[PDB]
Amino acid sequence: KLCLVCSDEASGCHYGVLTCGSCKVFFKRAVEGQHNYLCAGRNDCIIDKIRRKNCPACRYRKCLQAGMNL
Amino acid sequence: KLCLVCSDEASGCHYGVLTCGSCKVFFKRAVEGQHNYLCAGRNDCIIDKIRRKNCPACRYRKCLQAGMNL
DNA sequence: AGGGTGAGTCAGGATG
DNA sequence: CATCCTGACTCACCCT
Ligand SMILES: [Zn+2]
Ligand SMILES: [Zn+2]
Ligand SMILES: [Zn+2]
Ligand SMILES: [Zn+2]
Repeated sequence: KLCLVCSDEASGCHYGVLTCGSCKVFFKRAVEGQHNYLCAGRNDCIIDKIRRKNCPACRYRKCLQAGMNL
Repeated sequence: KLCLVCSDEASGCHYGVLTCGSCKVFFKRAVEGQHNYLCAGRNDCIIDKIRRKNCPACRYRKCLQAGMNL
């Protein structure tokens, strides 16, 4: 069972998609919050257990593309 | 520790009252749907883990008497 | 990051 | 067969 966003240990199927606890709370905070997410690279960053902190923009984009939805 | 409605092991404070999980959802289904239950005894049926299924009418009365409420 | 509680779903048993 | 009632499982939100 791996998080379809960051490949960390999946806890269940949250907001329609198999994901870990951190990606669950990240996504909800991203949808509802006011954030200024901008990628410092090419909108194609590697998202894994460590790197996921680096680019919220690409993390959020991957959540959306994997089909996450409130 | 014990459900105030059927004396089974309580799982938490549900709808205002210390109850087991099954009495929790029993009550929720009784207050939203119809609760036109008939007791086949004398309205004092024994409600315990083994017998709580026999008399929804007496089970529902014990939920109300214990103070359960949405 | 995790406990507490509400709510949806599913399957199984009893019933018709 | 189908329908109804039950309770365990899973996930939601809220607060710490
Ligand atoms: Zn993740
Ligand atoms: Zn990026
Ligand atoms: Zn109970
Ligand atoms: Zn009764």
